[PDB]
Amino acid sequence: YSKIKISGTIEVVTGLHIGGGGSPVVRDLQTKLPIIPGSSIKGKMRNLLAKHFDERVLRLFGSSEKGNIQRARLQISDAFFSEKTKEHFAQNDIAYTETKFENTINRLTAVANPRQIERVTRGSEFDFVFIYNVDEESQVEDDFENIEKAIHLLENDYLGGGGTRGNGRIQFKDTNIETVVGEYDSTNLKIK
Amino acid sequence: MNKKNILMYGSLLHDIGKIIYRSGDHHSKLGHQFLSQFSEFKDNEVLDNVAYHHYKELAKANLDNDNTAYITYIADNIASLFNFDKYTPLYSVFNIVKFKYSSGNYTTLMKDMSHDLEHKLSIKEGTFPSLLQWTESLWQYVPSSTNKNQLIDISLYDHSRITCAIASCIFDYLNENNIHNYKDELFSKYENTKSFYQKEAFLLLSMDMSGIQDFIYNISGSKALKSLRSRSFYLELMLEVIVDQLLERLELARANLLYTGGGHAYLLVSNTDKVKKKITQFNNELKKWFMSEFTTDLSLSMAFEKCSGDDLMNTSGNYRTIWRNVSSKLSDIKAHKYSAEDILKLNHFHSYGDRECKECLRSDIDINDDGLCSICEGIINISNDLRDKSFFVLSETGKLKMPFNKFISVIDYEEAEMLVQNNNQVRIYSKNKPYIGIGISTNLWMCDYDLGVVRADIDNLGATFISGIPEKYNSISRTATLSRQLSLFFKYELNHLLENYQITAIYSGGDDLFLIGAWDDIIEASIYINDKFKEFTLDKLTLSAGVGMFSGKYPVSKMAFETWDEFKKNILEEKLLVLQQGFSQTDEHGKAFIYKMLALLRNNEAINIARLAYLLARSKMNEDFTSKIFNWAQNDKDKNQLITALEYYI
Amino acid sequence: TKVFKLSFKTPVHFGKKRLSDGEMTITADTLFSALFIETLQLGKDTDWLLNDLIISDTFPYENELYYLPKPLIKIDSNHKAFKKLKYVPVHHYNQYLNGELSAEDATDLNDIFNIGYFSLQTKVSLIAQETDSSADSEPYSVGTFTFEPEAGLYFIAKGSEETLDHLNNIMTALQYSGLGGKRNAGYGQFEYEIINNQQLSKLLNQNGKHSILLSTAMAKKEEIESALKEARYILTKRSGFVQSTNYSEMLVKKSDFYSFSSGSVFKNIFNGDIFNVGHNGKHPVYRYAKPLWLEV
Repeated sequence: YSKIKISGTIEVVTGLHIGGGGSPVVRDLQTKLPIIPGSSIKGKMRNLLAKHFDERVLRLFGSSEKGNIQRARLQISDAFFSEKTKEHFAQNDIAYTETKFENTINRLTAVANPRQIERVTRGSEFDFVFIYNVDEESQVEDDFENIEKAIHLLENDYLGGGGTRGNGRIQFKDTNIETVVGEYDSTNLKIK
Repeated sequence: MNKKNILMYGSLLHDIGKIIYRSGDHHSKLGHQFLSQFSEFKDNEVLDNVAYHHYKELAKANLDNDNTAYITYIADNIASLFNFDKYTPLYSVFNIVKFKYSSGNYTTLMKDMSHDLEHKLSIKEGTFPSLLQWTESLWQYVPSSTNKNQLIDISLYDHSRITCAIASCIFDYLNENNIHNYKDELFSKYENTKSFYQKEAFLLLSMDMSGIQDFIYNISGSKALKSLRSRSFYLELMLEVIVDQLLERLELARANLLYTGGGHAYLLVSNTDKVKKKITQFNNELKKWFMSEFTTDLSLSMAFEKCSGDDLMNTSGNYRTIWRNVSSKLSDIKAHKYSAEDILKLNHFHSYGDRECKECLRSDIDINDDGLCSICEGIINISNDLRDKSFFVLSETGKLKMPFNKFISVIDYEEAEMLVQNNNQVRIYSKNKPYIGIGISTNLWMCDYDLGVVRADIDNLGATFISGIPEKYNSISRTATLSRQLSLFFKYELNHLLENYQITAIYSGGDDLFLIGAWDDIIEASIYINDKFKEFTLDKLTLSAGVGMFSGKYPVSKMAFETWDEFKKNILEEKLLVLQQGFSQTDEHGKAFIYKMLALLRNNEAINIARLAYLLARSKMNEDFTSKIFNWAQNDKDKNQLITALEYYI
Repeated sequence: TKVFKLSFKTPVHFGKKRLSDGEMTITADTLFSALFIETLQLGKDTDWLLNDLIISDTFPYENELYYLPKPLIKIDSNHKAFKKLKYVPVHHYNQYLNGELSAEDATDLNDIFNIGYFSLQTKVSLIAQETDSSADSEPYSVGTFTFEPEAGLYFIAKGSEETLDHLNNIMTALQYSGLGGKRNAGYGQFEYEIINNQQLSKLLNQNGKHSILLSTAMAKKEEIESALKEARYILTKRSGFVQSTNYSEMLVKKSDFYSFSSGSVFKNIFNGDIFNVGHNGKHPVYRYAKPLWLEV
């Protein structure tokens, strides 16, 4: 029984908005640096990978509410600013959050009522960790094919709110897959 | 009449003649003459009791070696050069830790009490609580002793109540301990008299609700407001019914109750073997009940301690020693709560159970429709019935389940009457309403008035209850009156003070203040309450309070576990006002401009100070407003206060 | 007899009654349950680590200060400053047991006790008919705790050397699983380090007349009568559901169990037992009740 670790970093290509406060964005109540929750990653990934088609959705994330019980096989954790993004923004003196002013146009009236929505800065990097509990040897290839297709979809989609309006596009870089428990080889599994 | 009832009805009127003399248009002999015209109180031994409450009078009354008045003498002595000024103004005890005199007032009170005494008062075995209530209604601010040389802080109601209490305790102690010629037991010689003060004839008893917090704050459902006002009230009424039922057992009067509130109750009872045996049995039955429904959420512990009457007269400050000792015994008999067979029974019941009430976070209780148990639904019923109806009835059927196989339902005053002539074994508990005079009229005090949440604790209350006024005012009487004053403050004054505010009162009393409502309103009411309290405590006692902003539809069980001159004068009055005027005069300063101000301010840097200068320059405020803002921004204390004030603006 | 130190770096939900509840420390019940579940997932043998291992509850730490719970001992003097206090660090523990702690010292110790803060994070659930048609979202709340960069929790375990080697292997397995509630949603991973602190060892290896119960225990049937002779204790209804026992999770729920808290004081020692809370199931479900005694 082995535990596979999928680690990497994600870049904010266009501004990001999770906004649990709202319209603030989620942060840590002491460090005052924004975070991207694991619940967001998991929810959007599940919605995409399911809409792509089921039993596989049950297998990767686990539902256990339909008269049969399946334990989650993929664990997703939060992400945080890397040291690299922090140091770069400090040296070049860049704030960590941008605030976009927005506006709405009424019809038959054409009066504008403005908005104020906070957004994570472009170029910021988040470091993430996933875990894959391989409970069946003969299915790791299939499950990483599924997670590959899911990450491929998320590459071409958005996280958080207002993505149709132009924000949330992310990128995935520097993914490494290592086996941290047990004696299962993982030098052939692949994620972009 | 039962001789105990004779002690009661006589004692509570021993110093009645004072109001009559002080009247002038109208002491022992005078009171004797006054009571002597009325058919109901035409009992004669009560007349003897009243007419002979002092040493000189008793010297020649030639009364029997057993005549109730002697107990009255010792009781008044225990509860307590002599030029009484009829106009002496009563003083508030809170200073040492005056109220609103003239002659005609007393005449008016004479009229009023004759009116009530012809038309409201009547003599039967069970009307003593009613007599006590009318005394409470009429006398709470008529000074008891008006000695020019004493620190006058006792109302005559307090003096009478404690005298009646002590008289009851003495009577039981003497009747039980095989003494009958009380004239010779007590009065004969001062040395023998002094011994009687020294004999431990009194027991002080304590109570404590164990699991207040986790029972009141386990709510997650959509009726958060409706349940909380009702759950708190159910727990309160549980405490009240426990104490009343105990008093009924010990055959004692409602006077012996000295304090109720929160979870504590103090009772002064007799120091006999009979009383102690009953107390043990009643503790057994209560604990068995409370296990039979809750098993951890609520439990009651009682403890008692022998005390000698000499200690009640503040002889050696020993009142403080004995009071602390009983407190320690309570806090150390809440340790060993469950016997061996009990804990076995708790663990070996494999029972078919359903799951946790959505409203009431509890699994053990047995749910039903809408995922709610019967108890939670009864709580919801009483919640619905609270707002429109005021009287609360203890009966065999009811709606909610009370301790000793009783139940509560809700009625109206006409319905209460209809139950009264029905002669059902009832008690009426009211919504802060006197002038009831209906059956067992028991004006129980509870502040029923109807996001922001506010919690407050009296900082100096442990000492005040315990240390009190040092070395000279530490009787039972004076701590009792202090207790009554704090209780009445938190159980009437909140109701009145909260009127102009959009707030509903959840759980208030003792030293806990729990109010919830709109954000702005909570702040304004909190300031008003702090000031009005500092008025009533003459700036002797301080309050610490916390207010937080909580979003709607949060589980109120979770918001509760989260939760002066400086804030009023400096933040609210000056900075907030100038800021509000500034934004009112100049439009277009929406949340965007204010939030850029925040963005500059929270990062405490000088380059940000220059940037803020640029921003204020680009605004169109008057030079005074901009200048004041910038000068405040240069200073740390001022800038924090400015941040708080403008945050309040939004 | 080694002790384990836990660092988290991700906020953790630990739970008492509802998902919006937040708790800082957890008991040997949840810990032993986690070790059992990871042993079974590994497919290792369970007998060795069932009836030989003794685990203490979790207890927080700060930068270089370690903490143990307040003994419910009868101190004879305020009765206020001590009530607001929960934990007493290892430096001053013998001082507390012998009355060498003063009210101003109590205020100071309470003042220094900033070892984490609480929070409620909001979330929404759009699996509902928002997929299908006009239908409201159903926001829910979770309760979390976050530690400052030098805080965490620590264990105390004892047993044979072989048992501790197995415990090390299982802990290595567990550090990449969670130890809390919403593990799969991104809460509660940790890295652990084994350090030998001289002072805590000294405290654990005394000899006295009283005993301070550091875990949650319940005496067996035939010892409780003599166990409760002179004691000061708090009972806690410990409940919860079970993982993979029968068809419906909602229809499976452990029978409630009461055990003494993690600060009780006793005269006569009792050994505990791993008690079943099982019924209507396909496999036994274990709850832990075995004391770790501190003898002074």
